[PDB]
Amino acid sequence: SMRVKNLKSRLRMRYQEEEARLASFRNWPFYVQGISPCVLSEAGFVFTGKQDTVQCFSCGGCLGNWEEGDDPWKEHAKWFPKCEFLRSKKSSEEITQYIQSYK
Ligand SMILES: [Zn+2]
Repeated sequence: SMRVKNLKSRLRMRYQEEEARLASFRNWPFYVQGISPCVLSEAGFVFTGKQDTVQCFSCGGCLGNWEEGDDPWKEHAKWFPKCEFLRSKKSSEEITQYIQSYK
């Protein structure tokens, strides 16, 4: 995917939840049906309605020209490393931990 700058659209707290983000993809175009809206939205992205351009609900990063085989989370991390949503996902503070012992 490619970073989009100077995109002349804005997202009309609305997109904090997965369901709202997924719903944005009602008009996701035919030529990108292979990059799942379900993965895109999980990865924080909202469809802007312009081309195949999606925008992160948290960092405002925009990506378009999605290509076969692109991983939305990896594209997110590569392009927008200071995103607070990604950093929250990298946090191990709130997560259930399984501990191995061979003692
Ligand atoms: Zn982001």
